[PDB]
Amino acid sequence: MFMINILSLIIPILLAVAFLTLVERKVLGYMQLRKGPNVVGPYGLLQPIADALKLFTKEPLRPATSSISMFIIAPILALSLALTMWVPLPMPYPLINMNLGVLFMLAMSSLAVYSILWSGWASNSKYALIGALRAVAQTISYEVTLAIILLSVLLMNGSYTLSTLITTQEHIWMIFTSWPLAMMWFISTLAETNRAPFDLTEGESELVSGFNVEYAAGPFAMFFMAEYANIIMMNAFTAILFLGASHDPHTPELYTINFVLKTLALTITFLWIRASYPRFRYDQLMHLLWKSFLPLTLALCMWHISLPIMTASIPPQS
Amino acid sequence: MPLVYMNIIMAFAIALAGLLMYRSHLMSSLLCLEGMMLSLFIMSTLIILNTHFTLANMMPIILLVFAACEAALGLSLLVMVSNTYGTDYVQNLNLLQC
Amino acid sequence: MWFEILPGIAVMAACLFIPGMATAHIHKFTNGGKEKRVAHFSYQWNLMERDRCISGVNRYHVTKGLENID
Amino acid sequence: TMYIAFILSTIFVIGFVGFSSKPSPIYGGLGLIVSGGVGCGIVLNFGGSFLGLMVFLIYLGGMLVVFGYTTAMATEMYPEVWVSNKTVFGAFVSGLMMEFCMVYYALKEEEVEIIFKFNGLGDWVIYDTGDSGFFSEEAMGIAALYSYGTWLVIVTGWSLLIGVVVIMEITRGN
Amino acid sequence: MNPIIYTTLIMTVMSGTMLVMISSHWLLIWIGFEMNLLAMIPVLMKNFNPRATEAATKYFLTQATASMMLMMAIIINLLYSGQWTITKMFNPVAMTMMTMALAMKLGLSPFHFWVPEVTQGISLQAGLLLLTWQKLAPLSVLCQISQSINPNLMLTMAMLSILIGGWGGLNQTQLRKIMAYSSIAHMGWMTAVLPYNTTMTILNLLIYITMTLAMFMLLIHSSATTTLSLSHTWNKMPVITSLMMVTLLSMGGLPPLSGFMPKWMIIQEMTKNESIIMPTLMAMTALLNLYFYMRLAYSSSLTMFPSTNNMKMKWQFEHTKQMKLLPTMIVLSTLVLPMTPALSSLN
Amino acid sequence: PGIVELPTLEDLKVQEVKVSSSVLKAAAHHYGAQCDKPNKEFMLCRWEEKDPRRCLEEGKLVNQCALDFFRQIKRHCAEPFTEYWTCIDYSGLQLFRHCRKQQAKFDECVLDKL
Amino acid sequence: MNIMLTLLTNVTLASLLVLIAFWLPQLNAYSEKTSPYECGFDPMGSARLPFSMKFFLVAITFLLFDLEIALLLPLPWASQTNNLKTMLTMALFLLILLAASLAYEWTQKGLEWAE
Amino acid sequence: AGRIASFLKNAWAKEPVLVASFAIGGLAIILPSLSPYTNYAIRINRATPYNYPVPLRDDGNMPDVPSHPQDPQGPSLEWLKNL
Ligand SMILES: CCCCCCCCCCCCCCCCCC(=O)OC[C@H](COP(=O)([O-])OCC[N+](C)(C)C)OC(=O)CCCCCCCCCCCCCCCCC
Ligand SMILES: CCCCCCCCCCCCCCCCCC(=O)OC[C@H](COP(=O)([O-])OCC[N+](C)(C)C)OC(=O)CCCCCCCCCCCCCCCCC
Ligand SMILES: CCCCCCCCCCCCCCCCCC(=O)OC[C@H](COP(=O)([O-])OCC[N+](C)(C)C)OC(=O)CCCCCCCCCCCCCCCCC
Ligand SMILES: CCCCCCCC/C=C/CCCCCCCC(=O)OC[C@H](COP(=O)(O)OCCN)OC(=O)CCCCCCC/C=C/CCCCCCCC
Ligand SMILES: CCCCCCCCCCCCCCCCCC(=O)OC[C@H](COP(=O)(O)OCCN)OC(=O)CCCCCCCCCCCCCCCCC
Repeated sequence: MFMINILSLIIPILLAVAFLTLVERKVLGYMQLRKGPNVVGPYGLLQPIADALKLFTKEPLRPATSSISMFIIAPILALSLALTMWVPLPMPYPLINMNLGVLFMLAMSSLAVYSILWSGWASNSKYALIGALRAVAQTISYEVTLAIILLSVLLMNGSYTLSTLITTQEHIWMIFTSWPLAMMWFISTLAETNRAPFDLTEGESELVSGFNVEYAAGPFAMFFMAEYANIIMMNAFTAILFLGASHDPHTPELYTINFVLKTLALTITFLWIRASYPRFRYDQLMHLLWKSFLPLTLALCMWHISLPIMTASIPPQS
Repeated sequence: MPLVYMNIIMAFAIALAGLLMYRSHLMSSLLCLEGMMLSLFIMSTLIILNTHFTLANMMPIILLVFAACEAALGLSLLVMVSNTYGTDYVQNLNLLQC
Repeated sequence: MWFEILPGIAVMAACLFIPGMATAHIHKFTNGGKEKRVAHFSYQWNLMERDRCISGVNRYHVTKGLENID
Repeated sequence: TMYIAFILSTIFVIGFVGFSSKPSPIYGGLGLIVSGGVGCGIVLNFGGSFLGLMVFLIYLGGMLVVFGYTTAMATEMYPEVWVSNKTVFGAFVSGLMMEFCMVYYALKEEEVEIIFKFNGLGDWVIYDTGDSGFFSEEAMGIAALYSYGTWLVIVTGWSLLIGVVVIMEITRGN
Repeated sequence: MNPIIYTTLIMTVMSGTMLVMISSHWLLIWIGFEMNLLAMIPVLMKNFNPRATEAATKYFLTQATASMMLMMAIIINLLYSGQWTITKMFNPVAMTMMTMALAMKLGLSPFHFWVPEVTQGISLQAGLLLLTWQKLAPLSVLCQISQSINPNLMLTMAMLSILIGGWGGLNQTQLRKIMAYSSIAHMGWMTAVLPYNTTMTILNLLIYITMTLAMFMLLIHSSATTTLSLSHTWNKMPVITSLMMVTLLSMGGLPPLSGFMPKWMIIQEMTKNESIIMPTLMAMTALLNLYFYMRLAYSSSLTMFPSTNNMKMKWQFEHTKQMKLLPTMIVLSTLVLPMTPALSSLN
Repeated sequence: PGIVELPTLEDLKVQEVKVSSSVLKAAAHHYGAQCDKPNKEFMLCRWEEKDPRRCLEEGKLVNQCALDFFRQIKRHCAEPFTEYWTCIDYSGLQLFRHCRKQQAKFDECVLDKL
Repeated sequence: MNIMLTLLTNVTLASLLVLIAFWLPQLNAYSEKTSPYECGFDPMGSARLPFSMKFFLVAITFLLFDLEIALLLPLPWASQTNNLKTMLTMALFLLILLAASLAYEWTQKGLEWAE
Repeated sequence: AGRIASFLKNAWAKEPVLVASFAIGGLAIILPSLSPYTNYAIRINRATPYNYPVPLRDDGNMPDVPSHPQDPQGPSLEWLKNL
């Protein structure tokens, strides 16, 4: 029955990823005064299916200069970690209920970094190497800021358990409590998922497709699926962390509907941002986090350590 | 003593023998140095968790902190050596003799 | 017009409904129609083990009461 | 029993054999990452979830810098892999053979090394029967770093600040 | 390097050593060693050149390896006893690891090569600090754990140190490498007496530190780093050469100078424990150190080497900076033999 | 060295309290208030003797008090108690916060009947 | 156990996708198709040559600050102690020293990329 | 004072992020020492029963130790009840 639950967590996520690709194309089209896909199926509903079939029936090639073992492992690692990030999320009941559900997320994201590095290095091309090193710098900056912000917000919670996050947000929203950390968290999640204005690992204008320039057919589709799954997962985590839905134990479908609606709102906001803004320079991205976010993040961490003590509102440990 | 402790001590010995046997790169020896502290961390936490030494649980964290300080120091020295000689090879550190 | 985006969002939402509802239904199915027991600590785990022992069917969710004490 | 801790310890030793055979810093980092994750698993089984996740996260962050440094400082035309070189393959095979020999001897009989005496039995056997209640002993002991261990915080913070000063000073040049 | 940063790094080195000396916890002792090394690397690299960078790299590698072995010994001891306090170690394997690590830190043979290499790499001030303070800390740890030291291992490493120091110093012609090999030999003497009387170890440490400070400060005053550079000092300041000659005689262990007191006390103390072959071999091997000290004394003071023509301008000018406590170090390193029974105060 | 002494299986026998954790948690405050004295005696014995074998009779008395308390509840307030612990048993964490009405009914029943 | 099964399932699904990708389609390989990509012309050098990193100091500072945040992570449990004043003092001490490190590097120009 | 005002106005026009950071940090350092609820937080932490309250052996000379949990003697959490 647990295997059935694993399948029920995996397959709908992949389907949601395909239709997120469709939704992004259509949303960008309408924000750019176009229409987007509306020919392949009714309102372009079969477009993700057509693209997936085409990619997995096209020929994948291994470059003559590539290191084949880590050329293959990198998409496997990316997609496996993308599917793994979903197991501790409470919707409202996690598939795997972890005592430290947040540190697991941080560790698995830090591991999922290395798929980009190894795919860029194993490809043995200059554009791939440049994309890999852009990933290195991006991870430096966003990682330090993300860890401090998570520490502060979960300090308002009492523990690292996401069900406890639901219980904490029973009455109001953590975004009402801590909106500055919410803004910096949203920007950091953009940088972490490599979304515009921070899509520097795969920057088409500067690098020809960045780190996955040498990838074709199926192995490219795996990177695409992993990236979009990470987008949805990070928005789901943000919704759980800052926009806490009401939970009724006898009818848990209401929490699921609220959670899905909030997640979709955040994902569509990601697409909106991509349509609206230019692209950063990765040195300016590093200088943004360290010279702007890190001081405010440290000050807010001090503030959110002191605030429960000075007001006698320290959360319960369990 | 369980076989787990034997394996952890064996990993430490392997990482120590790796450090003491340079090949060409200074970076590989630094990685061997980082493995030794990882094995030390694992051994210490296995010993502490088994014995319920509650106040000693913070010791592996301090161990990690000073591992980080050592790694930072080694990387700084490596960049200086590479700036001087063009490569991180240990054969270039031969100006001084015994 | 802009409402032609909605069917794709509807499909994506329907896909995101499946995991949570499926997990809730499977939790209730394998725990006798009740919430799956959360055991974050040794005390809660020991309570679950004692419930398994007293049930007589090697299942913690089979709850026994006054009709069982007498 | 399931020997999960023993299997994980063996994988830990294998990763150490890899990065100590030292193919090239890319694959050395790969082996070190594998060993870090496997050690996280070992200590998760033994009880310390925070310690496992923390060491895994710290080594994931540390090896990210090592990749960027070996791309810049420690790279050559044809990076060496385990089968690419005779010395690297020889050392890797020697380490694997030594691990296999010691594992086999320990499983077949209570192996006393020339250094320590080891008994081949249950890692589950060595565990303790007692339990805590409504708190994690590991979490409380780690959180005692701020109530207790004021001296440790002071020396650690001083060391980190001086470490920043040192790395800035070493790389000054001129 | 900024003067403020330099003095804060010196204070951090001293703080690490003091933490090692005052701690009662093995973790805190390890932390002190780590802090000392971390703040000590930039001091070696203070004057940037490839030789300084190489010396700092070699010193870092050796000290990191030694600290790793020390922590392994600490953890092994904790495994078999559950004790974090620094006392007699409860495992012979842990004790052997600890002895190897502390010997590698001190430069006892066969862990000595880094000593001449690093000392030649770094400047005179950095070498002075290195020898003095970085011998000061591990010896305190060894004195604390002396009652579990393996006499065979300790005495083997001590005799190896004495022999290696004598021979290397015989070959060397650079002043810093001469000082390094002399340091190796003196560490040999101290650790030879260590398993019998830590008081005699401390006495030898103090006398060695005084003689080394006087010698290094005389070299700094004369700005001489080679034999031939030091051969010009008689034509600029003949007093410094004479003081250096008396200090060299003291270091060689000639009576009635202060260098005879540690050798005398150590020979006596080891003889009390029915050791005769070891003190006799140690006393005979010091003749090598005396030989290369005397070779250095011939070039600088007892003979007048040729000089150059710009020495006249050097005559016209005067030395500006004043060494702190140089006269006191000169006197203490040569004339305190009649004050020997104060080692009881040292006790 | 010596041979450990173990109580026989005959004197380890006692009437077990075969209710579930939800049932126990529902009647936990009233149980702690009513059967305080035997439990405190047993806990003092356990902490002073530091030996399971030296406090077996106190354990028997603890079980006897628990059974008497539950029989007394079963004789008077069986239905409100069943509703209350049925409400508690649903929660995965067994929360008191979600069953305040049933708790109120049970507290009213035991305040009047007992 | 369940987490191991989940990891195995994810890895197996990804590996099956790779296997289908590399074995289902028709393959035609020749030396020109598999050559490295550099916008239509041949690469002058090699992609394995050293690649200068202009932010080498920020990486070392990242290592140190990463372990600072490792120290800071157990704060949620530290707030349950009776020694609230000591806990608050030490937490603020660590954060202030982290801020001091950032300020020192910023003013000494450690955050500026090499030219 | 005028120099202080000029410096603050310049910083607020050039580095509002740094001005906000220092203001938040300074308030975080200072406010807990002035808040009357720090002692309440300490008391709430002390009032949490993590482990079992082992009873004392009655010597007959313990008038402040209750014989029953519901006896008037012993600590009271009525302050926390209305808080
Ligand atoms: C049957 C499966 C066979 C294959 C298994 C393969 C496993 C490989 C990884 C080994 C290490 C992780 C598992 C350790 C054993 C179980 C630990 C355990 O009990 O955890 C419970 C704990 C429970 O969480 P907790 O912290 O809440 O626990 C306390 C609460 N109680 C006690 C009530 C449960 O799980 C975790 O904490 C999750 C941590 C997962 C850490 C994973 C680290 C390694 C990641 C490797 C990623 C590889 C990706 C794929 C790469 C492919 C490349 C080609
Ligand atoms: C400087 C400005 C700072 C602004 C900080 C606040 C930013 C808020 C950003 C919200 C983004 C929402 C994205 C997802 C949208 C989901 C829509 C949805 O399902 O809504 C139905 C949902 C209902 O589903 P629900 O169950 O999740 O909502 C209640 C959730 N509980 C009670 C569990 C916390 O929300 C509502 O209908 C009410 C929302 C507010 C709930 C909090 C209590 C009331 C607070 C009132 C005072 C507000 C003061 C500030 C107002 C002005 C701010 C500028
Ligand atoms: C969406 C993500 C997952 C994707 C999974 C797969 C999606 C696609 C499913 C339908 C595929 C239909 C077959 C396409 C095969 C490639 C076509 C091709 O190469 O044609 C040229 C070649 C032409 O061969 P030829 O012999 O004429 O050519 C000789 C070579 N030249 C060109 C030089 C003259 O076609 C074949 O070789 C035909 C092989 C058999 C085709 C049918 C077998 C596959 C059946 C698939 C059923 C589904 C289950 C199994 C597949 C995996 C999924 C679980
Ligand atoms: C805690 C710091 C003191 C530690 C001293 C260690 C030895 C010295 C080594 C340096 C470490 C500290 C260096 C930090 C200051 C160096 C940077 C500097 O010089 O300027 C600071 C810079 C000033 O800007 P300008 O110089 O004008 O440059 C802009 C030009 N347009 O900004 C600062 O002042 C930041 C200083 C540190 C920020 C934190 C302030 C700490 C105040 C809180 C009290 C700390 C008490 C510690 C106990 C805490 C108890 C809760
Ligand atoms: C407790 C700390 C002890 C050490 C302190 C050393 C400080 C001075 C270091 C520099 C070298 C010695 C001084 C040489 C002259 C320097 C230039 C000069 O003209 O100095 C004038 C100075 C006048 O003395 P003044 O400074 O007024 O005395 C202290 C007042 N608070 O003239 C003098 O001070 C000259 C006399 C100096 C004191 C004699 C030397 C040290 C005596 C130590 C006695 C114990 C013996 C063992 C010593 C072991 C090593 C310390």
